[PDB]
Amino acid sequence: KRAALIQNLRDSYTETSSFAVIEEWAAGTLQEIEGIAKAAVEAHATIRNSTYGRAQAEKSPEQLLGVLQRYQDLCHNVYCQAETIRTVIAIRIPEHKEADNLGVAVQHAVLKVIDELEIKTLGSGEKSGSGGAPTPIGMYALREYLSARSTVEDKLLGGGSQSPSLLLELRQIDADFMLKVELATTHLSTMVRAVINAYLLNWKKLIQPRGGHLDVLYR
Amino acid sequence: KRAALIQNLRDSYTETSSFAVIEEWAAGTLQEIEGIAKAAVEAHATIRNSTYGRAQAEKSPEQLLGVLQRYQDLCHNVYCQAETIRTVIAIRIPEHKEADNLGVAVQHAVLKVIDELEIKTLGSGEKSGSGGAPTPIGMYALREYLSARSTVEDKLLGGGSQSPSLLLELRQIDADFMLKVELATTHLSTMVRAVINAYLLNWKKLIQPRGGHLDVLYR
Amino acid sequence: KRAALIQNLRDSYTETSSFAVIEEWAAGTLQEIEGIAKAAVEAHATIRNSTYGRAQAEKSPEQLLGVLQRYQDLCHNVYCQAETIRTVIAIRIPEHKEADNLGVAVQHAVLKVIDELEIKTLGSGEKSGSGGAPTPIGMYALREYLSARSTVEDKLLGGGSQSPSLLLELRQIDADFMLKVELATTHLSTMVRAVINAYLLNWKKLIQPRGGHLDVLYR
Amino acid sequence: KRAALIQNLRDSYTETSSFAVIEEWAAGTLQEIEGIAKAAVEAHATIRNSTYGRAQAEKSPEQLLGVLQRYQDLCHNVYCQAETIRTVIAIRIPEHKEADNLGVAVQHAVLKVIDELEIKTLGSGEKSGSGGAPTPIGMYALREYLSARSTVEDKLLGGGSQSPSLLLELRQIDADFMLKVELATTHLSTMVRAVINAYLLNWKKLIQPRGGHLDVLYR
Amino acid sequence: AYDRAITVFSPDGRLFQVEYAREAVKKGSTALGMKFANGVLLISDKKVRSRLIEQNSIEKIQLIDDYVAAVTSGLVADARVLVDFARISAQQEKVTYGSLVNIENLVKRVADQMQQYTQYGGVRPYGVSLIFAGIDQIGPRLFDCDPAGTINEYKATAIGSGKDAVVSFLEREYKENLPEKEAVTLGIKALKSSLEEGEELKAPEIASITVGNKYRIYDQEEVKKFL
Amino acid sequence: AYDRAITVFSPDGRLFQVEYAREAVKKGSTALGMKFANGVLLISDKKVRSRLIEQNSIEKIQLIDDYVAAVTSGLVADARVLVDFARISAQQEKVTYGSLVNIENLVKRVADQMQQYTQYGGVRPYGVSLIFAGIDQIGPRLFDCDPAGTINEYKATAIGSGKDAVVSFLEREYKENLPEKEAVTLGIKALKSSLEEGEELKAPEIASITVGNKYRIYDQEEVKKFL
Amino acid sequence: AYDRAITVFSPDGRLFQVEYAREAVKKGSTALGMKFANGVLLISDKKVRSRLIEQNSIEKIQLIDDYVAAVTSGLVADARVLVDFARISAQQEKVTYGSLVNIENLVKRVADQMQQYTQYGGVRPYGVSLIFAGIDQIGPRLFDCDPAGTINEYKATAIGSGKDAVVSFLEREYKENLPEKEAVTLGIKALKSSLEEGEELKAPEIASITVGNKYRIYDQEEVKKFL
Amino acid sequence: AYDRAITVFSPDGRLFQVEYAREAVKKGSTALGMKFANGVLLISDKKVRSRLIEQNSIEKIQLIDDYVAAVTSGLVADARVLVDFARISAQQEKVTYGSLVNIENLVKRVADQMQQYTQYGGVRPYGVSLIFAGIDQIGPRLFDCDPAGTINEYKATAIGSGKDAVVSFLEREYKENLPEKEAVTLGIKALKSSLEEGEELKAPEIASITVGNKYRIYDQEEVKKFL
Amino acid sequence: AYDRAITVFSPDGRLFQVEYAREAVKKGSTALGMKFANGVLLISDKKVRSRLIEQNSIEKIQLIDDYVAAVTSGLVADARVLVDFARISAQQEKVTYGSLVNIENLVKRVADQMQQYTQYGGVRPYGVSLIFAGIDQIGPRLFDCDPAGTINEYKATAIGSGKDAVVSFLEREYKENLPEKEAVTLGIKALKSSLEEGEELKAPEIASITVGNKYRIYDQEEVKKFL
Repeated sequence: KRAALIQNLRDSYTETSSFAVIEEWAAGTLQEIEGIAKAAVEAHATIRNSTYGRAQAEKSPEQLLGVLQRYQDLCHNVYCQAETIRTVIAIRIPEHKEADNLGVAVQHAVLKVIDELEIKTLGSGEKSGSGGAPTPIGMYALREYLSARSTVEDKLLGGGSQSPSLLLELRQIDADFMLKVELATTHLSTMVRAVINAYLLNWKKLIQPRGGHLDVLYR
Repeated sequence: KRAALIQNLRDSYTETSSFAVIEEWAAGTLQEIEGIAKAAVEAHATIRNSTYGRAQAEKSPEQLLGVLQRYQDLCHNVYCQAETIRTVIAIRIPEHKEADNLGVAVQHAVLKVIDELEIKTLGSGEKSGSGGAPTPIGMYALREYLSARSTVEDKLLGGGSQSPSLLLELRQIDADFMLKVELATTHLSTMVRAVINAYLLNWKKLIQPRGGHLDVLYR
Repeated sequence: KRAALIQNLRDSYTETSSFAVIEEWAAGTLQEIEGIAKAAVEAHATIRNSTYGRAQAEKSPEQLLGVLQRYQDLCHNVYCQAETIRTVIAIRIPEHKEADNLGVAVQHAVLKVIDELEIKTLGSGEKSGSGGAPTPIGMYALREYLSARSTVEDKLLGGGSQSPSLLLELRQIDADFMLKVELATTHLSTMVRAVINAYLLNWKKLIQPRGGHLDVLYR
Repeated sequence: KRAALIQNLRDSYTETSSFAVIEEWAAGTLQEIEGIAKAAVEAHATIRNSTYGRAQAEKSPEQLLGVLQRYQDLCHNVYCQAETIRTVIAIRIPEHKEADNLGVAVQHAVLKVIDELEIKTLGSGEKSGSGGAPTPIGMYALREYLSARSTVEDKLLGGGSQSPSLLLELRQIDADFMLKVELATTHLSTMVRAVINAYLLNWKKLIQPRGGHLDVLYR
Repeated sequence: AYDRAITVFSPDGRLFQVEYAREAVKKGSTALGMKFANGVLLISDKKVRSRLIEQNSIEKIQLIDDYVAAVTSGLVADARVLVDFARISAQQEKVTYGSLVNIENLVKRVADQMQQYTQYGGVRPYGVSLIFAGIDQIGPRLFDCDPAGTINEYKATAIGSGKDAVVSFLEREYKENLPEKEAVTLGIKALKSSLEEGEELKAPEIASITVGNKYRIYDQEEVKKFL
Repeated sequence: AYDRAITVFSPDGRLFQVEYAREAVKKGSTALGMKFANGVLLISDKKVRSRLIEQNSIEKIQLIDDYVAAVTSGLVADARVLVDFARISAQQEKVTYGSLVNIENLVKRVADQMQQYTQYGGVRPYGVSLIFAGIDQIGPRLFDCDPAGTINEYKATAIGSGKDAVVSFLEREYKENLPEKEAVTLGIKALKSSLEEGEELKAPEIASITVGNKYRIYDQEEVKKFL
Repeated sequence: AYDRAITVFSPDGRLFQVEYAREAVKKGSTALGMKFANGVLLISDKKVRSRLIEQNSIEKIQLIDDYVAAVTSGLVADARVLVDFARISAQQEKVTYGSLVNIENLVKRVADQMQQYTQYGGVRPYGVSLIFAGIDQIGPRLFDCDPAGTINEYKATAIGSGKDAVVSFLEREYKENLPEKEAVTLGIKALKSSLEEGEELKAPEIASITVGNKYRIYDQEEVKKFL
Repeated sequence: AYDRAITVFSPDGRLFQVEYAREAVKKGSTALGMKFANGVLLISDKKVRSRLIEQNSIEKIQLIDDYVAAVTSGLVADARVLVDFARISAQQEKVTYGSLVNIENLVKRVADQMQQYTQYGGVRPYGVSLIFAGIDQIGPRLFDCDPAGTINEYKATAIGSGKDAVVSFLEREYKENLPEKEAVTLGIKALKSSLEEGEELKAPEIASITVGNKYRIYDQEEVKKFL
Repeated sequence: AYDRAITVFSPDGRLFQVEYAREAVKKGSTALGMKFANGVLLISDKKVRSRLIEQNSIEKIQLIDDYVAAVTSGLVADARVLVDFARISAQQEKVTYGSLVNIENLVKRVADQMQQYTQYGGVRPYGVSLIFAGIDQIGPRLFDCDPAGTINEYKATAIGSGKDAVVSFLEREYKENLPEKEAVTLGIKALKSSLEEGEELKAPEIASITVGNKYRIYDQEEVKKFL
């Protein structure tokens, strides 16, 4: 029977499931976020404080990779955690009517935001097309790093190139990227906190698209 | 005769045809989805746990391919299954009038969603243009994998390149991609469940664009 | 004289001309569609079931070409057949007024759809720009196949490349494409059936943009 | 004096000037259109019926060129002929007011269409960006042919390439293009006929943006 | 964007609202009537319904007066309402002149009423169409009053989703002065030919009047005859 | 965005609504009339219809009074309505003064009525145009009342989809004081030349009056003469 | 974009507002009634509520008069209101004629009232549906008045979210003249079969009347019998 | 987005609707008048039309009273209407005081009337402009009443598409007390110079009055003189 | 897009405006009452405010009559207003019958009033909810009138942001005929359990009446007892 199916779904993904995600965000998640922030924020100066030469393009700056990795993973997690909340709301979108949708919109704005979060959680190389705020590196940060770095290594390793800037360009990718890490983390914080706020302020409607005690006016 | 043609169509594609698709989604489909999720979620760590060298670019990591394949196929199936439901509704879009379209919109929203599902079911390489949420790899996942991998193989195989990052870039594609697999599967789950919900909540109108017992007010 | 010219046009392209197209669609057309579906659906597994080596990139998998061809042609036909119905309606768009356009819109929606059909009938390589549902391969399927295949052949034939993925990429294009064939056919079915429905439901208005027995209210 | 200038313009481009264009379209123009259709429709099979080898990439298939040429020219003509009608209406756009523009819009829709015609008359290589129905080859058809063909010739002539698909790709361009010719011609027919219809239905308003016998209500 | 108020003309000079109500009438079941040799008749289709419905209250035909009667087609609500006005107006007419002299001003009163509602905002016209028929100082009478107040005297006409097809017939088969029973069937045929393939014209109600006689409603058995 | 209410002027200072009704009138079949030697006449086109329609109730020409009559063109509903006001107004005028002295204030009453409806919201003007003609203390009379209340006295004019073409004619062919029969045909010609190629001017109704005589409606055979 | 005012017809010729109120009625709990051998009865479902509510004021059944009574279904507000008019109208009727002669014009008064509100802007129709039943100079009576003013006399009918299912039943099971107690249960069954699986028809109120007798409300124990 | 209702001020504090009607007036053919040595005169352009139009009913100049008269410019409908009010108001004024003492309160009554319609919704102002002129207890009089109720007494002014150009002239050529015939031509020149190159001032109507005398309309031949 | 006018039904058949006012009432502080052994009582929460406010004018409880009284919840403006009508209506009732016989028609008058405002445009319903209680020819009485005119007689009920929680209680704890003091506390408990954690039920006002006795307001010290 139908109604049971709907029920069966909403059950496995209850308010307390998504609510939990919100708590984990205000607690643990936020810490790690800033943790990677400080790691890169520092690993950054760790590079700005140095002069590059043929050697630095011979071995991949491990300390950096780790920083990027932690970032990648963090997003990864937040993403899934985000998806959770999505389903919670999505499996609760009432019948499509033209009135009484007062609640509904709540679910909408609450989603539309979720999107931005995960949207900015998921990577994307400078695509060069959208007019909006370019998406922070995100997930694919790790990849794009090596991609751009390898390029400069080839040119410098092999005979090798004599371009002095091509050298400083290497130095830049190392640093520029650690910057991009904190820049995205600083943003995620902002983003998350807002979501947390938004959810915690609408949950009652989020689950209850609309109340119905009709028995008092119709009979 | 006309009316018979219309009838003939709606018959082969009845509610119970699309309804069945919904059941298969709440049951079997969902399992497999998560199944691939765990497969990649693991095959992922299976790679993160390793150091790359000239060898790994000599043979294509079979375990991965399988994971991707299962994904590809899964989408493939869900897609067709999706298409079914489309037709069911599409062959039931009432005459184009300007009033009484109350139902209609239901069919619309119910479709507009279906789209997103299959739209995110079907692959598409980072096109770099759309400002919305980049489409999860999907169908063409398999292809795009080899495409990006082969590239790095050439550069590393042939003399071969000395770029140490170019190496780690290989390592990345292997992992990065297994990630993308779960990332898309986690999403499909969310997506499907919503659809299931949405259909199961509107079917009565989906098939009945609008009721008509006119005989009681006009005569 | 003018009025005669208009008449002369509408005559050669009558309701029964476009109506015929609708019948051929519910009958023959649909069969062939699914026919190519099964052909590729199978030719697909016919490939998934195999391991590639230097040889397969020496000769173009004829069985595939045929499948693609049948697809190409089918679209081609449906397209023209589509165009027919267009004209039928287009040569019947009433004088541009601001009222009484009730019918008109009917013709519009009935066209706007026709578009999608043929639009999805006509090919187009992954352009990477539009945010909507990427257009199914369509007409230019055949071309794009060889184009992508040849590329992989060169790299593998010539010395030749050592990339093991570059090999499996070949394997992929063969299969991936047969997939794309059923994927588009499954869709066309959906699409057509809807059109058929839509036409058969509005034809009376499609030809009669608006009725006029004014003689009863004005005189 | 001003008024004379306006007059002087409208004179050289009268209704009968544009009306003539409409007649030539319903007569001569249409024939040639279909003429090229049959020419390519056939020249098409003329190619599908053949196997390619190093030779066919040594000399440019003249029969094709001619077909393309006739197409190019035809568009060219229809374009200018189109432009005529434009001016006719354009030199008759009344003073910009906010009321009584009832007619005006007529001129607008009548133009907005003209555009599509000529817009689809003028060529444009697969630009890969617009989400609408890709523009039929048109004017620049001839060019784009050689462009794509030469490319395949180089690769095949020079040592030469061993890619077997690269060969069939040549074969494809020859045919694929003859297809594109009829595909565009079949469309132009549709397009024209509509325009003809549309003009012949609104001309009275097209020239008369708005009637004025004010002397009967104001005095 | 004009078809929203009863008082707004379109650029062509049309009153889409008023029309739309002529559309509501077109959703009502067919019904015609025609005068003949001394008197007129009326025929109304009725797709038999719930046997729980007292047949007395489902007759599209109504006796306004003994010598006059009418039939409607459209919104059932507006149907009853108008009917009464007819009956009511009938009386006033009957009392100020001592007898319903001209069946005409009975139809006028009704037309004038219905017309009004198609010229003032804040109101909406009646989605009904009435066919009047009877005997007056002049003789057989037949008028058909539409939503806009338009009245025309016929020798034969009809209202309802059929009308056109029923008039298409009469307009090429009707021949005046037929002896009741003959005119009765002709209309029966005419009526028949308005249905859609497959449909079987069930038992339709019929009533008549003849110079010097009061109306009479053919009972379901005297009707079951022309089947 | 102005053409929505009867009370809103456009930036040019136009009342598009009122105009739109002068447009509804333009959808009605042509009809003219002209005075001559002692009296006036009226001609109205009528594209013969269903033989099921009692010809008595399809005459665009109406006898308001014995010595005065008119013709309309536009919405049939508003047609009948106005006609009555004329007839009615006629009387009141006739009773307060003992006789319909000046045919003018009969047309005034009607003009003033029609005018009103083109100045208040909540209402919509009549989509009709009336041509009055008759004999008063002064003599032959001819006025043409439009939807907005505008009245003008002519020697010859017309209303309907033709008007322009019919006036275009008279405005370069009409010569006063013609002996009835002669004026009759001139108008017939004028009327003729308003149709569209191919159309055959069917039998149009005509009526006249002459100083000291009541009106008279040419019967279809006395009319079939000027064919 | 039409379903916004009580006075705007749609392009099909529908009055979506009026319909929407026939929709408000459909949200009220089922209730039927049927006449039998000398008299009629009424049955109303009532999903027992707060024991803090004086049962006297939750009976969808009301005694308009001793010999007549009705039941509603829809907006509770409009419910009470209409009920009164019935009671009130009853009286006036009763005082101008010395007795409530025809139960009909009691229902007319109410129908005419409800109808009005579906034709003027600035107002909204009643979202109620009333079933009247009783005894008059004629005998057993049963009428059902809908939001639009539509009234029909039955032998058996119903209103409420059930109606259809309850009529579906009676429309293939009801057999007239049953001896009260028998008709009582038949309706009980009919009523039952309108609920949804799982639901247990609780105690529904019932009342009857029989030629020459005043109404009577079955008490919860005489009712607990047909359970 | 303000220019939609007669009662909404713009952010600058303007009433665009009222203005728009001053715009409708500007579409009417020019007409001026000026007082002189004992009396005033009036001149009105008229682009001769259909010879089928009885010249009696196309004179923008009207005799309100024997000693007073006016001219309009704008919507013809509103034209006639206002004219009457003047004529009518004239009388009342004339009967409560025994004689039209001050021509002023005749123009007041008209101004006050026209003004009203520019302050209430549901109405629309008159698209007319009136120039009054005549003789009262005081002497020569000339006022010009605009759509908004604004009245000003002149020695010379005008209305119509010309006005500006005609006043531009008088405002630098007019010299009071001219002997009728002289003032007549001056205005003729002024009027002339308002047309557009190529146009030939056809025969314009003219009327005058002089202390102790009734008005008089120059006949087309006494006018054909100043040509 | 429906929730904008008091007269527009939604596609489900709802009157969102009317509901929204049942929403304004829900913003008012809780208050219940229940009858018992010979009489009823009323309890109202009041979150003590500015000591600058004369306590006499902040009592949600009001003495309509000596033997009847009520309590409101919602818009304070509408609160006072309705209260008066009650008091006023009380009187008229009391003067046409010599005594407030049935406390019911006092509540009717108020219900009918409040109802009206939920059916006409140009008006808005009262955002108030009233609980009446007292003694009449019948005995203890308790009714609760909502914004839409809906009235129901209880044994115990409540209004305000609490209602639900307060009825949830009584609906599973209330037991009739309790001796005043006992019923008093029960309600006190019920009322208590409607607040939110942390909140301390301050001093709520309470009044009662008992067969043969006038009402009485427990003074803040006799109340400070059940704390």
